[PDB]
Amino acid sequence: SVLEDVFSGKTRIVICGIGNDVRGDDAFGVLVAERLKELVKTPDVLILNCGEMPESYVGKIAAFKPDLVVFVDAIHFGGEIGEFIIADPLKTLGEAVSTHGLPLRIVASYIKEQTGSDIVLIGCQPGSTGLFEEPSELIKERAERLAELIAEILKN
Repeated sequence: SVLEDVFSGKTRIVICGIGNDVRGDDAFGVLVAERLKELVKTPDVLILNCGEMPESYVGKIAAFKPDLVVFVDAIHFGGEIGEFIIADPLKTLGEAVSTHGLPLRIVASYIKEQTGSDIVLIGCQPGSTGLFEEPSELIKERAERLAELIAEILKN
């Protein structure tokens, strides 16, 4: 799978879940991170719940000496709800996108400069991001599915 390719050759891995667990389908990334914490025990892998502030974890990420850093987030990319995307968060997208807060590109560029790590973003298309909403059943299922796919790669 393309996922497997992402992880291939990479020994030390940091997986960073981004999201908000009370903002409907925006819970996606934190759901993934929390589920991975239950499924992955190896000393070569660090799982972080970054909430909405991955920039606050750059120190700890760099100190882990990663080969690969994987950000996991709900991403609006015009897909069907629940659809996955694998993207390069270092890439400059231009004016067609506007950036909420500190863009992930800046975070990822700093981490890669500091460590030499590859960086990847795995996104899932959300369908509803209302404040004080539970995630949809579909997004919960997609988070559980991605955590399983990643754990089966990592255990392996």
